[PDB]
Amino acid sequence: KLMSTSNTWCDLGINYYRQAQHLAETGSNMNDLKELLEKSLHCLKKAVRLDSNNHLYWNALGVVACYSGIGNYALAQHCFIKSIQSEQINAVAWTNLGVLYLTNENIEQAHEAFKMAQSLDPSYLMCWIGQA
Amino acid sequence: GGLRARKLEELIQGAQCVHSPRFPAQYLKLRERMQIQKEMERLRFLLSDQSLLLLPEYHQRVEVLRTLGYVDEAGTVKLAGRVACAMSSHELLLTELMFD
Amino acid sequence: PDMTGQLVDLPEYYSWGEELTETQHMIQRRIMESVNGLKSLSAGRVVVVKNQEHHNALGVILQVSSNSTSRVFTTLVLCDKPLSQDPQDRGPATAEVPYP
Repeated sequence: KLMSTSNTWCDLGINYYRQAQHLAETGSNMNDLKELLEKSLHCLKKAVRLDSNNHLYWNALGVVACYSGIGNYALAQHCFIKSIQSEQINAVAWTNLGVLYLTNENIEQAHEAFKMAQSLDPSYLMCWIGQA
Repeated sequence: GGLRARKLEELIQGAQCVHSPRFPAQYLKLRERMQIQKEMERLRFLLSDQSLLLLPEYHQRVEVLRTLGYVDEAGTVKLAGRVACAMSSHELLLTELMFD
Repeated sequence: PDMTGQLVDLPEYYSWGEELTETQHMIQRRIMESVNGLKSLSAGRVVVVKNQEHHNALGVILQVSSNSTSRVFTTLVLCDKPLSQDPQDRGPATAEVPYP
């Protein structure tokens, strides 16, 4: 409220994401948390448009966009690609594409994405687990 | 060389410039411009990268690296490259032994 | 300049003029570089002499020094009989174009 910057916007969006995740994960409800997820997307999109040259905001938008409640995979792929273009040294975005392809029965191309991610950072955990 | 000289002599003995009113001035000016342009070309080469004595050997080394699996096309290090990077000695042989 | 018409071949002629001399100089080397030139070069040999002093004046070599490393030719060369004694009358003139 008293200092409007992009980082706080992105963090607020992630927090709303966590709240929705906790509500769903206890099976307490479904489809009654829609407003929470739309609020999270609104905050994350505001952060990205405020400064659209940061791999972090695009990556956060991609992760939230593919949550089970939203299920918008095209936007997720677009966001991961934009994050990679913004900063080439990015293991997180490559591994996120690998997960997205792997869950949609695309073993070969996911294998390629994981290989790129570990080539850029040999001690990142998620890429090694994906390879396993 | 002698045959090219003979052909140039044959062509030169029929030149149209020899009969032009303005043969000396334009011709000398062309001499000057070509000489200056040539010296500029050599000068630009001296400041370039092809002057470097060891540049072809660098290219050959990059090819040897890329034939093994250490460097992607257009030179980005792969995992084997980063393994042989942080190694004390016999980097190529040791990393090849490890992968095999 | 404007070369449309009687001056169309003005640049190309220049090239034809230059390369021949370059070739001629190379050919001239292929004359002294040969062992056979080194055998022919002796007394009783007439040569055409080209320098600032003699411009293709005919001269006859009297002898070639035994030291074939610094080959200095004591040579009789024709020039105009000097009707002057003062170097102050000599001045830069038009650069003699190589004509056909």
